Amino acid sequence: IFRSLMDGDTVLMNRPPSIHQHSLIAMTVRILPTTSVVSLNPICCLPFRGDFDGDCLHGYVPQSIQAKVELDELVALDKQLINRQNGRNLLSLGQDSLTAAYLVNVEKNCYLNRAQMQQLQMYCPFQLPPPAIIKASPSSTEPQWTGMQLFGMLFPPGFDYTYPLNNVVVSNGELLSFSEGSAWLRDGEGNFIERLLKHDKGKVLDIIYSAQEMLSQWLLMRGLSVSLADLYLSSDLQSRKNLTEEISYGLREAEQVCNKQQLMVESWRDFLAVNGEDKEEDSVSDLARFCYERQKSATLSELAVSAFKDAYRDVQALAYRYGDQSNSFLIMSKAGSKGNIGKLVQHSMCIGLQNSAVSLSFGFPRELTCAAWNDPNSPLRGAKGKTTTESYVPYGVIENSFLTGLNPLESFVHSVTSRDSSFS
Amino acid sequence: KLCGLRFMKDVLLGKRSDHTFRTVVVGDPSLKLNEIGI
Amino acid sequence: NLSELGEGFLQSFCKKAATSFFDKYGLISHQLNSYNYFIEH
Amino acid sequence: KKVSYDRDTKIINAASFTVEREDHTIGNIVRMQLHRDENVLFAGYQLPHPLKYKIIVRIHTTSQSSPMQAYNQAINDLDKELDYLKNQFEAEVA
Amino acid sequence: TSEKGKENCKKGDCAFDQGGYFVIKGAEKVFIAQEQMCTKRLWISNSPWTVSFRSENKRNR
Amino acid sequence: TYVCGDCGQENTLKSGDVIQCRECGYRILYKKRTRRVVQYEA
Amino acid sequence: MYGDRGKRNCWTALLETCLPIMDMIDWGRSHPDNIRQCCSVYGIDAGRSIFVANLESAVSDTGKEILREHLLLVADSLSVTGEFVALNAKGWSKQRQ
Amino acid sequence: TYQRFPKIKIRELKDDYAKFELRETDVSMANALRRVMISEVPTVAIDLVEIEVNSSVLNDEFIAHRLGLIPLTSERAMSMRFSRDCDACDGDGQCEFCSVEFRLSSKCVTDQTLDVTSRDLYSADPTVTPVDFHKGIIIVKLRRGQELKLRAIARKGIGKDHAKWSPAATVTFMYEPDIIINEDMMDTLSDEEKIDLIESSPTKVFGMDPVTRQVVVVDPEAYTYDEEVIKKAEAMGKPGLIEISPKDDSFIFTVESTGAVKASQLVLNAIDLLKQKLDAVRLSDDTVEAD
Amino acid sequence: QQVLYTGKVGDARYPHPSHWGRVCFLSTPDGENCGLVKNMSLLGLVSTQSLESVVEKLFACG
Amino acid sequence: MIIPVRCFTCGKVIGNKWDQYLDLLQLDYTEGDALDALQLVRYCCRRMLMTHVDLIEKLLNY
Amino acid sequence: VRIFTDAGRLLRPLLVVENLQKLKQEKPSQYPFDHLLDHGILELIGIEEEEDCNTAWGIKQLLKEPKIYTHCELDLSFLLGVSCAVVPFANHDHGRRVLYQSQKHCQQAIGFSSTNPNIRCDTLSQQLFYPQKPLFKTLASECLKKEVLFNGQNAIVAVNVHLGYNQEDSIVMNKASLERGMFRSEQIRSYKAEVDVQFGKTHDSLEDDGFPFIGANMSTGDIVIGRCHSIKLKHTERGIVQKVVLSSNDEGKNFAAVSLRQVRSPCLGDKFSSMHGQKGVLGYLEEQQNFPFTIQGIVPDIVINPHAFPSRQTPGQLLEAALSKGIACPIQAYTKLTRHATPFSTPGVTEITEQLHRAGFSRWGNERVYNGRSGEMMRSMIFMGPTFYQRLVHMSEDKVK
RNA sequence: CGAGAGGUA
Ligand SMILES: */O=C1\[N]C([N])=NC2=C1N=[C]N2[C]1O[C]([C]OP([O])(=O)OP([O])(=O)OP([O])([O])=O)[C]([O])[C]1[O]
Ligand SMILES: [Mg+2]
Ligand SMILES: [Mg+2]
Ligand SMILES: [Zn+2]
Ligand SMILES: [Zn+2]
Repeated sequence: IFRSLMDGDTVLMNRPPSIHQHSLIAMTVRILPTTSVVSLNPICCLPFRGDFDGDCLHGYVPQSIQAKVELDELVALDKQLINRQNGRNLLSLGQDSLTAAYLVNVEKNCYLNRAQMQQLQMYCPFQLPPPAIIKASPSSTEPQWTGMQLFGMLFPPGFDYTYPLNNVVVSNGELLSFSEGSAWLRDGEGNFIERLLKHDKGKVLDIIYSAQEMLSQWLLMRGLSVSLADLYLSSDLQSRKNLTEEISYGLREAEQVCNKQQLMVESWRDFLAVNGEDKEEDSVSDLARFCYERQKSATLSELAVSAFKDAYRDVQALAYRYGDQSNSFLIMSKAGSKGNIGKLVQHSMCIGLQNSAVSLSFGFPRELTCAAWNDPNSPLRGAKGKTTTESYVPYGVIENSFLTGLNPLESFVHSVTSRDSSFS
Repeated sequence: KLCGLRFMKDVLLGKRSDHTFRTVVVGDPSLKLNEIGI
Repeated sequence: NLSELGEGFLQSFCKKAATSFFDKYGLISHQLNSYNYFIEH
Repeated sequence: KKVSYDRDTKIINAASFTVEREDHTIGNIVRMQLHRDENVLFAGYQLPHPLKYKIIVRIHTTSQSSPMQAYNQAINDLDKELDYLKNQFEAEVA
Repeated sequence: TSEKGKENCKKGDCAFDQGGYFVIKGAEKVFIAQEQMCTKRLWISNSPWTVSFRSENKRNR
Repeated sequence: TYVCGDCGQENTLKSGDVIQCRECGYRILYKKRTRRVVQYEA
Repeated sequence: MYGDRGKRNCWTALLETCLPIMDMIDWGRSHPDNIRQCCSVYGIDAGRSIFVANLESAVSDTGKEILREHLLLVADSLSVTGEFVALNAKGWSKQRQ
Repeated sequence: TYQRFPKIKIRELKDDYAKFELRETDVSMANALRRVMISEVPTVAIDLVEIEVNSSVLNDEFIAHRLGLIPLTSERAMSMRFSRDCDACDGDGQCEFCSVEFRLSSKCVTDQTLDVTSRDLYSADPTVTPVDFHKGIIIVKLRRGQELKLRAIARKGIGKDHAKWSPAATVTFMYEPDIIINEDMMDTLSDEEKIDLIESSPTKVFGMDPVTRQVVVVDPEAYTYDEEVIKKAEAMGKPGLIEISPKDDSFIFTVESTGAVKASQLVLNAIDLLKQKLDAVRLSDDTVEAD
Repeated sequence: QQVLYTGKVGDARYPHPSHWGRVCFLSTPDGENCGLVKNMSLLGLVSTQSLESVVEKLFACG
Repeated sequence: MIIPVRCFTCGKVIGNKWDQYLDLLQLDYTEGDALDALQLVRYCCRRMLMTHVDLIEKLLNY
Repeated sequence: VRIFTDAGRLLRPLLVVENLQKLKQEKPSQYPFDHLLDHGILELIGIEEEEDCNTAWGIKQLLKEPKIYTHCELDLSFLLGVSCAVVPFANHDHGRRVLYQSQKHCQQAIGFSSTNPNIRCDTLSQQLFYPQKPLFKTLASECLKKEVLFNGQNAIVAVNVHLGYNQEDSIVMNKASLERGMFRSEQIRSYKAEVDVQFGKTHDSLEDDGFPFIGANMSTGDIVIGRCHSIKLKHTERGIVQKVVLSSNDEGKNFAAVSLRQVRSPCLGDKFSSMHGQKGVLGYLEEQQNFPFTIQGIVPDIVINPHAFPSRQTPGQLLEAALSKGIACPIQAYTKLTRHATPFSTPGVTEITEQLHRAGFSRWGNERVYNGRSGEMMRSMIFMGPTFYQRLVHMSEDKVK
């Protein structure tokens, strides 16, 4: 009495390690013509915390009828719609429907005609809204639809949503207003997915599936790519030169701010007081001694790191000025799909601060040039000119970025800093 | 190696069962969220 | 002279010197030398 | 049955044609030909599953002609266009 | 195989390895460079503070 | 039928103890491929 | 303060040093930063409250959002017998004893 | 409401190369024609082999795979039937409607290296002789000895599977853009900026006229739809200087064949196959509607 | 590099300035033995024992 | 390793253009001029004709 | 003064400029390394001696400020290993990905196995049908003059989304390109048995000597070596018999080796890797008629998800693609063309853009594409370039349990 | 049956 596996049966899927109860999800078996591989919806990768790069999923097949009955009533996907860790939604659009929704809600200038709208309606559960755009030119027929009405076909007619932070107003299933922010689409306290789940909780999965299909079709119609113009982060050569000079001056100002902040100790209380001191020039004449004094202490190093980050936030804030609206990296950073602003800064303008949090027997020469490596008195050569030293906390700033290339000393510094990163 | 606490883990705590499969997983947006492609 | 050799000539000489070094010693020479020294002496 | 006729009860004058063993090369041209007719309101096709070779075509018409009539008229017009193009190519080659 | 002539190029090795291995039981064995401390340099350690003189051949530390 | 190594000669020996090539001295033999029709899908 | 390995607690010694300056230090809020000796100085409830606050701070620093009920349940489960036992086998054995 | 009336004009026509212009039609029709001619036009190719002597340095499977990709003349591809539907046949060996037998035999008895090309591949039917372009397609190289004897058959197949029955070679089509020049904002630009604007175009689309000292349009069908001149004009301060828009009812085709069938015959076969598919769909729809 | 209890390597895991031109400071085996195994550079040579005596030559220099 | 036939991405038969390419390279011609003389306008076929390595010679020798 | 002459010291050659002017004499010649060492043009410097002398990095800095650069380096890319110096734009990529590429992906690549497989009976010998050398050139590779440093094939790779089938660092390849012979490799597995019982059939594919004939398709439950017991193939053992080797030692113990070969076509779950730490598994096989073809009809063989770049932080693969496209595309003067991709001597981005512009394409590497399903023209250009990829030894059918 | 080294998630 043993029949072969077919459609409708439930299996208990799991991905090692099982770090939380949502790794056990009961799914219905669907037969596919493929072989030696299993497939699932990419949105469902979040509960498993797994990618698609060689990750293997091992499943369990119940045999007794009672185990099958209790499997889809407690361990099924529709029963795990609420995350038990924080009370929010468990399933969310992973970076793809997210990117497509951000693009379709931010542009507001790429109208869709009747044919494309009807083609995209096949993947939406609800009907078609009015075009709302009858004429856009004095000699333009064929009234078109707007981008924000395309996303409004995913909401039920009786669904009301309001997100004041992003100025999002949803009334009668229609998206009325949206300014910016890309926060109501990601996972959060007031995301639209959570409100939909709290509204009906009966067809949320179908809505998510239809939205994923429609947004994938729309993105295929548009197309997203990354080219060298995204990494260049400039319109022409003059803009690139201006950006390079601005980055250099910002790094110099950040270093000066760090050196100024390093003087907030008890040894300089006589200098910090409002009096007459003749040693004002000596505090700025010794520029190379500040690095050695910083790398030999821990509290000073932490204060320097904090000051450098505070002064480098403004430096990172230049990509929005020197970047275009159609920048793929900027779009993916604003939408919260993949990456952040700092990664773009390291890609285009400058890597920034590179420091290790372990005690080593060598330091950084603060210059990262050919002359700095050949200096006998540099901190990299064991001791910074002797009174001797025994340990150092490395602290260096790389002016170059990953696009313009890295010097061998800069690559050595980056490797030393990044050696501390390891899962195992 | 099978001694002490490792013996307990390999015998009583951790066990191997039948009717199981293990394969590599790929992406397929055509399937539903609650469906697995076998 | 001082700078009459040129820049490209030095690059070509560096490439030729690297080629000669790879032709003489090769990628595996240290192990061979260590084993030969253990037999002869 | 290669092509199946299914009627929609919620929407008047609506039909869903499921064509088996088809691809985009036929659905796209059928959809583009259906838009030329004035009586066709909604015309589109989709391929929900690449592994299952099926094409679903949805046709909405007014209260003047049936969706099947519009589908047949579009097919006949496309065949006539193909014949005209073949004749033009034959005349051009010689 | 060392200093082989032109007749050995058509029969024998595949001309893809320099031959830095050993054949023990049909398997290739490779030695890895073992990094050891220098025995010809004065070594100074801390906790406790001491200076040691390494032994060259016999234990005369 | 078995082909020898550096020596060109067919041993054609099926005995359990016969593993050494005749008049050659080496004990390495390669099985010869006969004329058999095999089909492949291109 | 240096770790007093004797029977005298560091809090009691700190109270003796601050005799000349008592009104300036608010003793209605001053508490040891440690969790175990706080339960002996002020009581098990104060130690539990400080433990909950530290757990919330650690969760916030970890970058994750955890509901209050889980942390409260952990705090109440780790202080059933009026003493914060360790997570090793000795603490579990003592709690069961 | 009714059918369209496309226009076809042929610019260049050769045995394996054809470039014709299609006008008064939609993009979908051209895309479907391209897909049919690149994936649905059937040809003849070697799919099953039978090796009995093989002592070369290459594996038998590699030789079979490289033999199955040799182009063959497919003038009878439309009339031939598929092996799956050949009722009055077995499936293996020389057939009358589905399979054609091929024989190959090579033996090297000289000191020099013998190259087994595709010219010494004989078949029973003279109408299926492989296309000869030259020395032929190299199959294997033989040293002194190393005989190779092979027997293979060829069947009719669609180009959808194995990508070896497809006769098309990157069949393309464009929209034939029309270049619009204001001819009034160019007078503001000096002679130095005109050279910079000309050099901005990756291809030779805009030329400098010496007698009139202005820019003209030469070979308009080489713009490649790359936003280079428009971006340069916007950077220089002229936003609406050059406006380029793709034409929807005009197309320029470029059909390249692998030598199996002629390009004009390839287009005719693609049209016939599309018509047959439409007729089958119409018959299915009529059967569903009538009953 | 032979280190007892490779689980806690300590300092001998990170690249050193003495690794300039001798061993690769950018390619190390990720895992438990990270930093212990070091790949030699292309221009890497290992000195052997000298057979001749340099005492007389050194005394001849002054 | 003989030349990859049929230009995997392009679809053009390029199996008979290796001897001609070698003959052109033997004369005073560069890779670009030799590829242009063989009428290869797409860079896919040029890459296929340029990235191929002749390995069958060593197979026949050794 | 500290002098060392013992063994175990690591040395490297460096250029000395004190007698570098002596080089310019009898210009056309191939310099032996021994001649240069004897004449003092080059010397070996230890780790302790290097910290005392001043050494310049490049040769351009030497000509700027001489007399302070008594020592000089030949090439900065030689500081890395043999598996790391061959990687283009090594300093442009992140350290973690360059480490992965130099450690794991180089070892797991499938390339040249050997030219004499008849004398080797090693287990799991994998070989690719059509190995291809990379379009870009590296100084280390040029000096070594070995094509075995690169194991893989290069394909036209486009950075775009394809119906969401390439999500979660997945890869979508072209069905038509794989069926023509791309990324097709063979696997030869050898089975060994020792006899001191004798070889025999003792009562389908076995011959009278106890071994199957060459050319027999072996499956599960079949005997590969017969002894009289016999050794049978397991559940995941299959292939075609290639050769049978019999050998014995001086002790009289006979040995038998049988090799089985099978062509490993790219399956749906196969894992592939790049030269910049980009690793992912195949997600979907798409027909050639459904790809976003360009104006000239070149369809992308591999489509990768754009979301991997902003997170993995691997810039240089795009630079490699642009350089390869510029090299491959025709010019409508091929001499003096930028082809080298030395890690520490990479050409500037402006040079790459100019080279690609002179070839007739866009300066940023992106080209206008047309949808293969509907025929409409996409709004945004897609970046395409022939990057060099690798195939890893991990297969989908080797993980089924 | 164990033991030793590498690798995958
Ligand atoms: O030691 C481990 N213990 C454990 N429970 N899991 C684990 C351990 N080591 C590795 N893992 C698993 O590996 C992945 C790491 O993710 P990875 O490298 O496969 O993908 P990404 O996205 O992180 O990196 P890239 O390749 O750049 O895309 C962990 O999730 C873990 O489960
Ligand atoms: Mg990943
Ligand atoms: Mg993973
Ligand atoms: Zn012999
Ligand atoms: Zn027949």
